Amino acid sequence: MKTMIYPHQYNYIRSVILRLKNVYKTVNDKETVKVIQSETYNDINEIFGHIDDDIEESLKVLMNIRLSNKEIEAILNKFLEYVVPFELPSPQKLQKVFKKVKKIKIPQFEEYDLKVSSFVGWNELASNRKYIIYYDEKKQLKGLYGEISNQVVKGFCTICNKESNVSLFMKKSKTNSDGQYVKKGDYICRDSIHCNKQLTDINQFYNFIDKLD
Ligand SMILES: [Zn+2]
Repeated sequence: MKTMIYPHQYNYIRSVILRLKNVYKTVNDKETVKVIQSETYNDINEIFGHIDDDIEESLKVLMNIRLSNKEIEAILNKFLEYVVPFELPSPQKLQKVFKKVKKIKIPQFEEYDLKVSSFVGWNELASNRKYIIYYDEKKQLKGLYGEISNQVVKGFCTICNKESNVSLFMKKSKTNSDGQYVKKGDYICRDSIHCNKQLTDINQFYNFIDKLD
């Protein structure tokens, strides 16, 4: 209840964990495995507020110099019950965010999804447009939408910064004096839940938004 970790922090923890199951496959040096293991141990607990009771039990599982593929799915599954999910709003106070769009509606969203999501984005292919909602540095509904091209292509996403299936996302800004508005944007993961899954640091995303305004 007060050991509350964030979705982006969870993905970080996942990414460093899956890094360790790879040093049991790629790296030969005995001395390197030592510091790597130690390096990630300090990271995990530092991300928490305080290390609880079932945090000892959990860090234990990783100790072994050889982990397994069924070993990771909890730890990880066990880790998931520590995350604050994304706060999905009601269409009324969502209509206030996109005050101009005609009573727009939200899609699926399993629990697992809101547990990994720093922002939430869905595509409205009818109007070739990606809607994005997020909270910002003081828990509040901030929302945008832009023109998402209908081309998908391999390439790095300028939000999660990982090679993905990207489509150019273009928001309509405003230039010098009124009535003059040029389009700004870049390539981002077409599917935003995937983007989120690999969104390791929430600022990456903030930086992208501050690129658009
Ligand atoms: Zn991405």
